[PDB]
Amino acid sequence: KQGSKGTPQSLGLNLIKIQCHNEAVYQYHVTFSPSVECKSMRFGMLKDHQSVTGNVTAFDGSILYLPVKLQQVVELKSQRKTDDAEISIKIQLTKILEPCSDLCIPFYNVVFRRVMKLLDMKLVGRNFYDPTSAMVLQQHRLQIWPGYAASIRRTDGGLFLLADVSHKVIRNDSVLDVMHAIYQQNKEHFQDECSKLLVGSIVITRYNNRTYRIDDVDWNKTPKDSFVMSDGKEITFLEYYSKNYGITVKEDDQPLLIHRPSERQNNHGMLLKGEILLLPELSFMTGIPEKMKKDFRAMKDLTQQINLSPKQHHGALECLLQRISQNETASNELTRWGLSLHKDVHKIEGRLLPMERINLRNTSFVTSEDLNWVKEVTRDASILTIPMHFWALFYPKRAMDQARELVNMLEKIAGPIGMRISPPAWVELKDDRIETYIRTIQSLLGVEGKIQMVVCIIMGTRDDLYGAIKKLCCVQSPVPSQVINVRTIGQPTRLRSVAQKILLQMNCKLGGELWGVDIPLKQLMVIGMDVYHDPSRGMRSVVGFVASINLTLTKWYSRVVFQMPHQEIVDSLKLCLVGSLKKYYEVNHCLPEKIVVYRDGVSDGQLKTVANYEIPQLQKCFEAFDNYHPKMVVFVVQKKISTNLYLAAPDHFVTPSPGTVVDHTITSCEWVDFYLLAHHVRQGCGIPTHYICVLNTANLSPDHMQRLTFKLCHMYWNWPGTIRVPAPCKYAHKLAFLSGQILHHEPAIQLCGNLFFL
RNA sequence: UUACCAUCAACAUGGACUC
RNA sequence: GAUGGUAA
Ligand SMILES: [Mg+2]
Ligand SMILES: [Mg+2]
Repeated sequence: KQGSKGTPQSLGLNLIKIQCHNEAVYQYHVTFSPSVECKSMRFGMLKDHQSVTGNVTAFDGSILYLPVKLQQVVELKSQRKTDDAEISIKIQLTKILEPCSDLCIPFYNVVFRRVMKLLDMKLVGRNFYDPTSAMVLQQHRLQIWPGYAASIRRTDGGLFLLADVSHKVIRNDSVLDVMHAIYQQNKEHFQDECSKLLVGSIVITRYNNRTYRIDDVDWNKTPKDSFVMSDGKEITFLEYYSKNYGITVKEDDQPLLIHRPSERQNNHGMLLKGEILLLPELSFMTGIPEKMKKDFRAMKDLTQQINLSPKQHHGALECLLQRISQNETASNELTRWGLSLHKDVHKIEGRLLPMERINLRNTSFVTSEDLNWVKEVTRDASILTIPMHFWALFYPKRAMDQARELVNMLEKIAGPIGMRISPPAWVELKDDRIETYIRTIQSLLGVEGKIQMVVCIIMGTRDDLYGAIKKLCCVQSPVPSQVINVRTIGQPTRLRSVAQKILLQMNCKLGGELWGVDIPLKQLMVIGMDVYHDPSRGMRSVVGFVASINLTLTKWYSRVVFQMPHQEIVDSLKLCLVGSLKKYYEVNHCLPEKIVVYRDGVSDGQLKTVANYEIPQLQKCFEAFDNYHPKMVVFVVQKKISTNLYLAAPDHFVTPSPGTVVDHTITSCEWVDFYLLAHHVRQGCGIPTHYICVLNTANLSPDHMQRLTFKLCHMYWNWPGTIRVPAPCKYAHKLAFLSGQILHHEPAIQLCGNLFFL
């Protein structure tokens, strides 16, 4: 998986190397003579006989881990506390793991959680926060405190502790006080305000530091009401709180906040009843206040808090390590199992891939250090330009003059790019209702029949009109369309740049080709998949598919597939692949020898399925092409990763440069894979992208796959410069977003020959 | 909707005795 | 989906 083709570079990570002292992780199968109910009794039974095992036992009910080898067979006797039964317990050795074996990993995490809790850091969700850090803002009685997202991973270099910084925001005023203020300002209605602010928001109880999301609020129950506890007694809420925590609810006329189930609860709602009725007096809302959210000045300071340069990130990690080292009990807790952290974050060596060359018609230039070429694209002719001679400009009356300059500005910049433009057909609208827009566009589209593009200027910021326009111009009446918001063309001194960007976007939509990059693999075909998940819900997830259909990767064939269940995804993707190969044969008169797939939108949990089931199913489709066996290469791209790279400058840890590749000591232990940071980072730490090769029948050397990925990162035409993921994946993401969000339908097959989805 | 990037929030994968 | 940053 490791290759070298570029200058070495010294990086550091947010990984602290863990060191194991013994090789003694012995697994034992523990069996009890009678069927023993409840794991607590079993754990106590094992506890009383600790003289045999010791006191470093990690026990979960069936498998017992020890750092010391017992006898081959161990038999012990004990007595039950309830039935006074004679329990003969057996301990038998199962296997001798190495200290880092991917199976003794999920209790090192338990030990670490115990350590962090021993540092007096509260557990909220899955993070460790420090209430003894009260940097207040006192604008809405707010409090921010910092914590860490920490875990113990293992990679092909060994064991590591992955640590990241985070911050939690909590109000000082209780829920009761804020609803009292709400009702204080108004009096007629306290439904809308209190219900909207509370329902859907997440609160925290400080007597146990536990978070609950509040499904509803009822003005119908009081502490005098009661609930059945442990099926033993119907006790009042006041008495239950007093007994468990000894706190008094002062004023009893309040609502109760209902969090009815936690619906999932692992497999399902075995504890279906749920029905949590939290008090409002002892709850505190969590989040950034919306009134604060709208206010810019308040948001500025909090943004300064959240955003950290790599130096501050490294300093926070150093502080955590020093805190762990100082507390002797935490160190003893870690070293009971033989583990011992290092004194600084692990320092690694990556390399910087060579810079690519970008080609335009009659010219070529080597990409600069910062990987951005915005000026050259707008200053020289593109590979292929489509002249517009018949296009319409729809504009409302109030924007009339504001439209004119745009057209004028589009007549001064089309020269350098080599694109030829004629004056449009101006269309002034009687009114701004969406019905008028759709009628006028439909009328010209139906009558003229020669329009090559429709440019619509929207006056007010409303999305329904945009959706209607796109539904008309991409589903019902296929013709490429551009939508311009009047604010963007409202100010001079930015009209030239936006005009150039818009013109390049229209040229791409018409079937143009801006720039290209050298490709060393002959007869290559490149594919990109991506998925879209509805934030609203409705649970229809759309998968977009984009495949190159020429030898320079300047033409694309685009398809989209709609399906909620997983039955039809694979065969619809097979249909898409067959259509793509047929189009490739038609254009080139030969089928591709090598096919590279860049799959995205796959979480870790399904990474095992996609490798084992879906890819052979797709490969089965080549059997309808008369003995045609290509050489496939399939990747899996993960954007959301929690690993940070800091380039080690002579003095402090700085942001790493673009084009950094890492394949050492941090990658997955079973796949071939590598981390690649390609885009130019300006705000924060450099988060790379993880590429996992789940199939390689072409026997491509690692250098070649990395080079091909970096080259494909240069071919996204909506942004001059390198992007995070390969261009086909971003194209698929945009296509899926447009089809699932705006159109609620699949675009007409007439438009799938160009990049209409820009 | 001229774009990209960032925190947040949805989302999806799941993951994990007390009112 | 909000707020902020950046751009011939
Ligand atoms: Mg993507
Ligand atoms: Mg667009």
